[PDB]
Amino acid sequence: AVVKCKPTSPGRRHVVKVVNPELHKGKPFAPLLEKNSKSGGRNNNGRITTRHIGGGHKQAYRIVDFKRNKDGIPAVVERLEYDPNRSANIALVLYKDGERRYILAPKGLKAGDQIQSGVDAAIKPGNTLPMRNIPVGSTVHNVEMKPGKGGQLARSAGTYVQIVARDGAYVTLRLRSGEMRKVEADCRATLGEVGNAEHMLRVLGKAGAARWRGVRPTVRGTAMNPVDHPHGGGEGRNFGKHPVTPWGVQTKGKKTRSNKRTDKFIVRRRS
Amino acid sequence: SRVCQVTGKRPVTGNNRSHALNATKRRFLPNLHSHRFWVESEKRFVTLRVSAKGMRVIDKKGIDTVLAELRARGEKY
Amino acid sequence: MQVILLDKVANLGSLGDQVNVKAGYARNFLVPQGKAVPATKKNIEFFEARRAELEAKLAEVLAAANARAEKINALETVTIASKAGDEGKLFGSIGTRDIADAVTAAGVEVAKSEVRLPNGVLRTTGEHEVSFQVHSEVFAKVIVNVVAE
Amino acid sequence: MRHYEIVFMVHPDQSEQVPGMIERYTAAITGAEGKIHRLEDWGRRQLAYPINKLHKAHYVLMNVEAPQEVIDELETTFRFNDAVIRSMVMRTKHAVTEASPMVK
RNA sequence: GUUUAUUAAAAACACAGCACUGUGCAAACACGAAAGUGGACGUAUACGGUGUGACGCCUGCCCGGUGCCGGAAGGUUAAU
Ligand SMILES: [Mg+2]
Ligand SMILES: [Mg+2]
Ligand SMILES: [Mg+2]
Ligand SMILES: [Mg+2]
Ligand SMILES: [Mg+2]
Ligand SMILES: [Mg+2]
Ligand SMILES: [Mg+2]
Ligand SMILES: [Mg+2]
Ligand SMILES: [Mg+2]
Ligand SMILES: [Mg+2]
Ligand SMILES: [Mg+2]
Ligand SMILES: [Mg+2]
Ligand SMILES: [Mg+2]
Ligand SMILES: [Mg+2]
Ligand SMILES: [Mg+2]
Repeated sequence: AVVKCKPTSPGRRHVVKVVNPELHKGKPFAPLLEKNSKSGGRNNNGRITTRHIGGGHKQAYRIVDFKRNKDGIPAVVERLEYDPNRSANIALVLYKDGERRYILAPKGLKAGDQIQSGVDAAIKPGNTLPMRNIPVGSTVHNVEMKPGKGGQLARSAGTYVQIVARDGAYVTLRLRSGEMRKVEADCRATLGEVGNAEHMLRVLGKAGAARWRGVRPTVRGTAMNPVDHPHGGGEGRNFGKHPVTPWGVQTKGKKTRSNKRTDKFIVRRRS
Repeated sequence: SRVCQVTGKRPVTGNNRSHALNATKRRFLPNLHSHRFWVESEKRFVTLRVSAKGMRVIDKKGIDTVLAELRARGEKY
Repeated sequence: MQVILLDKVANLGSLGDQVNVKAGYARNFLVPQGKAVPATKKNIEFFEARRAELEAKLAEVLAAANARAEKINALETVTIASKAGDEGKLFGSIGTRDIADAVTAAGVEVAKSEVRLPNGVLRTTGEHEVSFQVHSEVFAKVIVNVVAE
Repeated sequence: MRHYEIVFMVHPDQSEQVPGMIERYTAAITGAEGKIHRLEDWGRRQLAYPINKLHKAHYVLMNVEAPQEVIDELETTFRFNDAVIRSMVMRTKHAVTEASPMVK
């Protein structure tokens, strides 16, 4: 539920929360937690590889069964929990034998529901089954690229992927960015969309909310000095030059897809 | 590192020469590849990080002839 | 790349043919599968005096086995139990080893590298043709019935 | 309760196990007090216009009085069965039992 | 909020926003002779870059130049 907060302090003026009563106000299921240390955008060399990352609140990793391998044994949804890691919400589930796991939350999913993965699974949001067993056109998410690898497609908070065509050992997938891609017809996928579809509706409001999420301030290019960046310098504001990376590479519209191993799977590029 | 284990081709240095003869230091790199080889004397495969030149050598001398040398050289394979 | 043939191979000739072929077809394929010997002078007269005549015998011990693996494999009523639905709707896809497992239980103790499928998946429950490659010449043809378990 | 009438269009290459589909539906009908009134197979039949790149079909007419919930279940069964191609759900006023003229 | 430790604390910077683009995941990108690592144990409601900088009203015309992007017939054309 979206809530425009009230302008008490300037800094609350534009804060838009996403209120959900479904979020289990408790401590999460401890045997599926593990330490994820921060990095600050620094590799093993200790150089800042990717910029702008650092600080932020301490986060513990949740072990999400993307691979979704319990088959035949049905599940039942214990509760819906917040995830500090990813944008989408997760749900502690429970099988018949006793194992609890986390999965992602589809949009049409509440607590106490029962789901099941397999090949003989029914078709309701929350099942996961290989896409040769799925009707064409039905929107899914959590799509594996290789069979058994674990879903790497439509895994954010408000995504889904449609299955536009099945033919032979391949299925054509309309990606969320609108890019027709073949996938092998044995990859598994989870039916329906994914829960927090209104995650894009939030507004962070103040700059400290950016800093809570580990994102340092981004300095714009043309503020710098010419030694620092190609956009640098200028008596005042001068920008007589083409918009490029700090490493000189053209940015506005210059494509960068160099992977030619996988061109036979892209049916059509995005638009 | 980059060593054709059959021959011994090491990456040697040299120069890139402009048409105005401005020399800059460069390297020359051998065309090494990993490749399995059907050692029929044991009926199995041995991988060797080998240049394409040594592939002709195994095509000329035979693989057990070459493996005699690296046992004689003592280089593990 | 001169090479002598340990067996008759289709697009280049019979046994005992010292043919120049390309390197990759010799090095990666014929030699490691043992279908040929590189025509070295130590192997020429090793072949031409001995294995030009030894392999004439050593091909007949396999060619006599060639008629066996289709003659006894003429029962053709191979039954595979597999879960499915209605008007087909198969649960689990029939694999090559699964066909190499029931025929293993009746007739040739057959390998996973013998099942040559024109179809592969075999979705619909019912009869399905299965070809065999027990030798490069003669093929065994068994139309296996898939049975809805 | 709610008198319905179901006719549906089975793919003619699936005409072999249509009474397999009929009687399981008939069991699913009568499993919830389903007052079946007629149960009529029409066999293969030429289409007036070719749906789905083919010209024959397989038609089964069926009068059913039933509660609505098992019918909506059955509606989804036609939706994912690809043996059936098209289906029809018509809310009938009463328990029609008289055979159609095109049964002949 | 931040900044020229030590002649400048602001209108400078950042900012939440907004927009462009790039990016199908072995992602783009960066550090790296390399393996690798960050990216991210994340997957387009994500990530990177660039722009302007809340909110409000807005955001007109020009593709000639210059970049960018697409089209391949032809012309041109390297080593070969
Ligand atoms: Mg960034
Ligand atoms: Mg920004
Ligand atoms: Mg800035
Ligand atoms: Mg300055
Ligand atoms: Mg510069
Ligand atoms: Mg000026
Ligand atoms: Mg000099
Ligand atoms: Mg102040
Ligand atoms: Mg400071
Ligand atoms: Mg000072
Ligand atoms: Mg200070
Ligand atoms: Mg001062
Ligand atoms: Mg990386
Ligand atoms: Mg500005
Ligand atoms: Mg062009």
